[PDB]
Amino acid sequence: MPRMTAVEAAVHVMRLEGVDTAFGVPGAAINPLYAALRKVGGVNHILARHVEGASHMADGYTRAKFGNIGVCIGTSGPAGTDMITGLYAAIADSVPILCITGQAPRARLYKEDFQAVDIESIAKPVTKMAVTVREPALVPYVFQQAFHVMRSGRPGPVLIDLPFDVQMTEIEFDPETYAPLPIYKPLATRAQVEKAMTMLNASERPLLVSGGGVIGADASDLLVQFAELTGVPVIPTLMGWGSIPDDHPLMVGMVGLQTSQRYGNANLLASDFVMGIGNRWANRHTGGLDVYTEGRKFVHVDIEPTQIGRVFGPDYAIVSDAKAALQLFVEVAREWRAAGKLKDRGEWAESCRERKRTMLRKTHYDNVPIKPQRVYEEMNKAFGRDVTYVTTIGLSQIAGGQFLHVYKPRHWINAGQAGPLGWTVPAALGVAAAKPGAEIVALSGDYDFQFMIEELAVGAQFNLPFIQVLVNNSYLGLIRQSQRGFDMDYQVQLSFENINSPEVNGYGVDHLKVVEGLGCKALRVFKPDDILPAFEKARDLMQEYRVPVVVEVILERV
Amino acid sequence: MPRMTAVEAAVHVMRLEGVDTAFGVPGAAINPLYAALRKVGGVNHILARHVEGASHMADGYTRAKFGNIGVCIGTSGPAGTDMITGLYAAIADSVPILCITGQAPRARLYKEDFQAVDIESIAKPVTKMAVTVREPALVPYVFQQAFHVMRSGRPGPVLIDLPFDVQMTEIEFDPETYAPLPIYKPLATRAQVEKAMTMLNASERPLLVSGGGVIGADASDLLVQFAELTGVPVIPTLMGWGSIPDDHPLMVGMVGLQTSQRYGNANLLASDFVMGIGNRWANRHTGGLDVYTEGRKFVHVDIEPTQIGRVFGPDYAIVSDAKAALQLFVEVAREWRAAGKLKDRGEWAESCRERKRTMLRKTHYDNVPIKPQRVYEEMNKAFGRDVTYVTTIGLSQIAGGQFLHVYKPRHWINAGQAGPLGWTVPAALGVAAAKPGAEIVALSGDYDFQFMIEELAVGAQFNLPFIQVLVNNSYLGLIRQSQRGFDMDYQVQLSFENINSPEVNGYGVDHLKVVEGLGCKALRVFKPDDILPAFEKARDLMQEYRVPVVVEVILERV
Repeated sequence: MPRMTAVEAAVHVMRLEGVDTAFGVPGAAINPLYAALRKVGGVNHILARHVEGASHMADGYTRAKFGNIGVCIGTSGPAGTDMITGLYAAIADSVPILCITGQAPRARLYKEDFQAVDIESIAKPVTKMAVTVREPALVPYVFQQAFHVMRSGRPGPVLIDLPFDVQMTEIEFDPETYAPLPIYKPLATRAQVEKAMTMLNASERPLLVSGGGVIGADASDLLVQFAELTGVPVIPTLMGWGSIPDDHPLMVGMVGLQTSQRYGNANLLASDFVMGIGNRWANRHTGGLDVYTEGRKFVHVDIEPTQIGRVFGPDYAIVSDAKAALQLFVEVAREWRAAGKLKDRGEWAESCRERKRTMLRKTHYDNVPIKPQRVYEEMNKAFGRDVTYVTTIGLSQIAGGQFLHVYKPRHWINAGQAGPLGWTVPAALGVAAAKPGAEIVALSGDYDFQFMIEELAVGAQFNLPFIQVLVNNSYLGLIRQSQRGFDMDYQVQLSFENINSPEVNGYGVDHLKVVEGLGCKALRVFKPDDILPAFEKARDLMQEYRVPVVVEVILERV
Repeated sequence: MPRMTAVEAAVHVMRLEGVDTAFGVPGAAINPLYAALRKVGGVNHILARHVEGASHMADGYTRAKFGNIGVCIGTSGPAGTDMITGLYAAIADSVPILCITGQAPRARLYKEDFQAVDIESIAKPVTKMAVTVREPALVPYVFQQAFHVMRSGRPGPVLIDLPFDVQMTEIEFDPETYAPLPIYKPLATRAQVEKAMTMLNASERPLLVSGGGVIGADASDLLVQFAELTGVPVIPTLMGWGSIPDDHPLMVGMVGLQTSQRYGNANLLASDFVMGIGNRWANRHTGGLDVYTEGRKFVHVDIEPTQIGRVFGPDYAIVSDAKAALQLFVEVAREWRAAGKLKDRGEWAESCRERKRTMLRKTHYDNVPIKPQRVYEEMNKAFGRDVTYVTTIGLSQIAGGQFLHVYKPRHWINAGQAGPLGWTVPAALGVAAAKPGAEIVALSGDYDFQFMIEELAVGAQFNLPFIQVLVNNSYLGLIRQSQRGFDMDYQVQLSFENINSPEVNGYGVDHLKVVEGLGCKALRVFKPDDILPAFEKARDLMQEYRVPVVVEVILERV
């Protein structure tokens, strides 16, 4: 029957819930939680160089491994508003992170105090729960509920706001009998799976769409089991990328976009049947255009067919966690296999492989200045199958062409729905914190890279190596300095004459100098044949010093 | 699979969730739902004479039987804002009701227009979920989610807002494979029950407090088993009243006030240990007072101790549904009994019975004008153990007083925490709709009776008999000197000279004429010895005409 501060009890709860890592910016209002972290022990703290960096580190830490929940800590007032963008990026992708903010003492709550904010109302639209805890005895139970809410239903983030006086009040709490709350998920029934199987087996050219919910539910193995058991080819979404390996025979391409003109990935338009699991349907240009068809039936299996239904009504829908569903689809599909009821898909699957091997654009460009396509081709050569990519690039290409490849679930780590500029660097650091020794490769243009550039120092302080591929299209951009159209274009672009450069230039920021001052290593590449050797030198430097290594590739565009 | 309208699919989901009754006020924007009720059938509609009455009817219908969920239906605009008080009264007592409103078409939805309101924002504070459905294909799934949310966790109300064009739209839906979502509840562990059992057995003068969550979880039988097995006396709260029968040897009083200042329940002040199950401890105004003392240990078992634990923190808490917890407590108490380790409480139980026996007011009033205490004494003689009482009266006594008795769970139907004036009449009508043939007795003063007086016509139209005990303290009239300080007091009281009366009077409203116009039966009582015969004639009139019968008792005050 120990007595302890509410914040010490909060730390016991987090540890009992499996937290051993947190990212944060300390401050006075949240100091009792840090003292409790020191007293209880067992949580490694990684200090961020911006509160938004801590929230994106938490996001990347969650995404790196099923069951992880990144924790993000900040002080009263502006720290909490600094978290809103990271909570939004996470909730938009159904990613849980736990944010904790300090707060002004309770009597000072309803006045506009020195660094006191109504973080509850601001963060409510971007969290599953956001609460200021006004009763000290309730703090452990708010944290316990937080973990239930983050894991249950559609996963998503939570914010807990802690008044300074609440944190230090002594309370009773008993870690030895604490237990986590049960997790809630909707579950598919056998009758629902049997009906979907009847529509699947009735079809001539079935396809499986594998979205982020398959990965979110840790169901990629069952998704591939089901695809192989039925012989049905799979088309991942961007958030589903890597739920089946790109070189798997049943992996027959990616949904390059949704309803954008005549862009077609060939395998979709051939199909008479599409079963989506855990997938969104990206927006239609405000109305039915392409994938929707009277001749193509659609089945949708999702944790919330309570929100995603933008095909204007699937032919059949199942409300289910993707793993619980897929466990049943595999069990039923075996029963149809043993009975000889499954149709043979060998011919249609081989046709899907043919269109995939033909939809190939050449990208071995020798051009100087370097073309972006050459960079991705060299990245595929340089890094192994186990590389984990981190980026917010939603525009890999307009429609069709060489890009990257993904072979394992959660090796494509991308804030697809929100994806702010600056997400990538702190997110890649969170991935490195979750997977020590793993090979992590971020990809950004210079604007994205600059937003949160200072977070590179976090990887130098805590030895969190990863490789940053930095594609810079502002480096060549000519400062024409004739006032016709240049003076107006100058105001909406990144190039300027850097006066610290040896020679006349329009480079803008010297990223190599910035990265070096932040404690990291950097290389610059001007010719396409130097890209791959620079990537290899980056891996060696990374292994040697265990700090981030930036490879800046000089691009043609601006 | 045939297509159906979204609102037709909503009726199929409601029937499949067990709805066969709805209360409502028809209108243009909600009319397609009414057409869907007709075509699908199986749902009996009771028309209310005010939208607020429909919501209190649904409330009473929910409270009458475990598993019921009253449905309240209204049209666009002001009909939605009329539901807020009934939504509030239900959520405050953890009662689910489902409110359904029609809404303006999506084409002019976000813009304000005729009979259109942002009911989503207004109702969010008084619901677990409030949602305008903008996609017709999602309508069945929003209702499926609403039943999950209403039953899960801490139970509570949900509002669903349906634009007119959304209700009309054809969608695909399959009733044959529909299944309800799993219900989420927190669950006590054995180790937590063993530690609580340890604190209980360590004490010498234990008490159980049985609150509304015992009844809401359908756990009164388990609560009685546990008290009988351990020998521990029980003190129900007002919301817990009837979870143990009032004549049970272990029922040793109710909580007389959250803080009866010093006075209090004598058994509570004597106790050294209190275990609350499903109860709320209040703070009458954050009062530092006698409920808690350093020697009295408190254990709290509740579905929601993520917001409750007001005795400045219980010595130990368990987050659990009351039924799941009590099932475990009984099994652990059996093991402790079999091991010979359970303390004998019979001497402690007996002196709690002596104190209960002695702290009664043995007052039988002959007074004319009638005393309210005499009315309660006669209700106790008129009605048997199976009577169901419905009221918001709350303050039966300032500490302990002559009042009613309850013997069965859900035979005390009371909106305690937030009972508005006018709740009682529509709530009793909903109780009557839930339990045809049952004897239902409401109790109200004249102010409360007047708010929703027109709802009595609902009981005449659909033959929903119940007896209304109406205690009228405005009938006698005037105070003080004539036309002096009475002129100010006149403005804040209910008496006036009714000019339609044969004689000089200050009667105010003639409730008998009003009740007669509304199609119901009424009787008036002036002398105490006529109260019981009036109740018995009311029972006969109710059985003969099967419409509400009002017994108006003329009291002393004004």
